[PDB]
Amino acid sequence: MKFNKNVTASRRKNRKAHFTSIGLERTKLMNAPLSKDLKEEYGIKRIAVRPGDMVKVVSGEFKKKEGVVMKVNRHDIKIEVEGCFVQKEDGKKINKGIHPSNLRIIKLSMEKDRAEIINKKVEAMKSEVKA
Amino acid sequence: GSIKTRRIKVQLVSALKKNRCIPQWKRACPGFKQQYNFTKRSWKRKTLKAC
Amino acid sequence: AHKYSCDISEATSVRSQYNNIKIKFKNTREVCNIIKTMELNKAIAYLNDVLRFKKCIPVFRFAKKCGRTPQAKEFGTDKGKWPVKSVAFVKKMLEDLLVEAEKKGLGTSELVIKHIQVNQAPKIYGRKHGAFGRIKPYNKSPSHIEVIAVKREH
Amino acid sequence: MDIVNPSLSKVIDIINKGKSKKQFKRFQSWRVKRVSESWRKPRGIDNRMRRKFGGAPDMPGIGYKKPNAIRFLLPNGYRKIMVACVKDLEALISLNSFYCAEIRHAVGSKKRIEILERAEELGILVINKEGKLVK
Amino acid sequence: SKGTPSNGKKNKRNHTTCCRCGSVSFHKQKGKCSSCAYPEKKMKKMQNRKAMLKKTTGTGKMRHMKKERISRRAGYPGNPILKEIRNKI
RNA sequence: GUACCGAGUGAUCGGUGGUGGAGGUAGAUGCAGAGCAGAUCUUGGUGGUAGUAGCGAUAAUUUGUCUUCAGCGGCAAAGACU
RNA sequence: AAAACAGUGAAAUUGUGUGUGGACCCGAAUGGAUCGGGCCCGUCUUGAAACACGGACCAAGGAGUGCACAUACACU
RNA sequence: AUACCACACACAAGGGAUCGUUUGGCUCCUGGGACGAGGAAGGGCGCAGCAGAGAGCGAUAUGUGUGGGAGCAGCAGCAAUG
Ligand SMILES: [Zn+2]
Repeated sequence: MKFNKNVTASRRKNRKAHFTSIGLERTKLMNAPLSKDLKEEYGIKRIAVRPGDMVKVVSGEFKKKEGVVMKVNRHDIKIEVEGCFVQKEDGKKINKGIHPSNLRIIKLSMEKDRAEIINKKVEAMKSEVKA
Repeated sequence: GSIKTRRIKVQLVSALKKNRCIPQWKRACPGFKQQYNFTKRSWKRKTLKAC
Repeated sequence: AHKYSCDISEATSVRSQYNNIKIKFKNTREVCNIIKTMELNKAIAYLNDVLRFKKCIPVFRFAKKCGRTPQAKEFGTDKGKWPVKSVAFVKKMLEDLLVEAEKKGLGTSELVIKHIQVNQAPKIYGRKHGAFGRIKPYNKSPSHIEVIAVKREH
Repeated sequence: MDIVNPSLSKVIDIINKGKSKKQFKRFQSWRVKRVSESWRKPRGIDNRMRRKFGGAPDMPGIGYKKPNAIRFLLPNGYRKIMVACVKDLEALISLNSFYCAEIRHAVGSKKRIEILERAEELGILVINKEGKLVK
Repeated sequence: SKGTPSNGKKNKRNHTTCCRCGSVSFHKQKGKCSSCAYPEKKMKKMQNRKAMLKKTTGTGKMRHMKKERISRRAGYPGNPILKEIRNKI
């Protein structure tokens, strides 16, 4: 049960809040679980998927496959994974997008600011965990 | 006619730049849903009231 | 894809269909009606005579107040007509099926027009101005067409 | 399906051949397409059917009601009960002399198999037995 | 006659664009606008509630009024170079 | 939603075979914006009449030739008109 | 003013094919000619099949409701 | 009635009812009740690499500072020197 009356439980309101999200709230939509080993290598339980990271598909047509993330579509919430595609009548191949939550991370791309992003989150935990 | 005031001329100039179809590249954009520009006019079918 | 209005085998038949054609509906079905069950070479010969005013199309359903004519006696009626615009279209359509027949490896002979039908397409709107400040409709009535010809068993 | 209630076997044909096939169509439903066939009583001031002139059709009423014993009886000599569960057949265990079961349309294939198996061992007649499960 | 033939003579134009309201309703001979009463200081009485709500605050852009509300929310902080003047006052 | 078949004096109810592609009832009670043929009813869609009535006040048009792809369109030569 | 899903896709109305009839309904039948009975509904009116008015056709919408105050009945 | 007119059924047309769905409306409650001579409210005109309408913004028409951090929806180009 919910006892805070400032938070809404309306279906109409929850749905609008989802689809009209922007900025950091949009980034929260692209989160995926880490594998059991990585959850010992790092403190975090889940992270936003980025290009170059390595993922196992755990639901759908392409179940059991593994591959590298090629692109991240923020407007239509989908991820393109290397080697997951369909062939047209022409023989031409189109990558099919997968929803973030159907993936699981196997190796992290550590290019750019990723190491600082991870550090910032670990500290935020401990700050309140140790109190 | 040939004699015009400055105020009448600016109204004609603005009414002439607005009278154009949707550019052909916009139709390819993922989020774009318009078919035809409903604000297009013809001198044979409407008056501007520039007077 | 198109669902033709009846069931005949793909082997031993040839087909065509067109949509929204801009020949006039009522004129076209009077043409189609008379060439049903006719042999294809006979059909093409007959339609050539209509273009030259040597033979006519008889009329039976869309026929009120029509003119009487000695050429109609060949079909046991008095009433007939010469709808040039519809005849030119149907003639072209039939000639193309002989190309298809030849290319497909049937004979150019013993082909008989087994099925043919016309349907109404949606109206194209127009206007005419009348007296006392009124406006009245002035629309156009196009058509859709199907044909299937088959080889006689004989 | 060719089955009959054993208590009525030597009588069922007399019963069936005795049932009326009269229909009570609404007045002038034959004249305009906007009036459906479903019965409504005419209430006009001039109306020839309400006033019961000879040559107009007949109106419904209590005189046409069937005898209390024959009423509701299917042509196989049983009355019907609707079922949708295995636990429904359990009700018929005392009544199987006069009543039979009809599985509701929305029950799907996998479940129908379980209903029919139970019907066989309890000794209950099911009239939709073939149903969708012919394939 | 009073119908079609009299329509041919209708080539003069009594109203032009008003400089206060845009509405092509300034009567040149009377020296007055029929929408907004220019050149009188106050705006005209509008005929009914339906017609007046079409020209109320919030029907346009409200540029200044929106900024003022944001500044009030923030506590009127001013330009940060000049904090010392603010603090003294 | 559509064909058939059964049950009821009747308002209506049930099943079977194709189509459709995600929700739905049976019993007892509660609240109502709760049942249509009509109002020169309101809105939207479609017939018969009908390939019919009409489409041609004014100076007028013919021949060749190219396009057009089938425009008395353009160009030459005549014939007219304001 | 109109205009939701690139779903489902009714009726009016049209073409083709196959059957049955010559406006149609009720009662009763034949291998087959048909026999008997029936004027067009709604409405005002002493009185309508009317030379009384409304109605070309189909879909969808479309008319005894809420509150206050006394009241008789049924139920607690 | 060979071909017209009517009705029934199957297939193709013609129209948008029905059922399933909804980032909209309405009602009640709680907060708020903040404009202008330091030029308001309202009107006009300009500003994009390809740009009509609408949105955003004023010739500084995506500038500065703080907190964050991965892409910019099409095509060509940009981006941890943000
Ligand atoms: Zn003004």
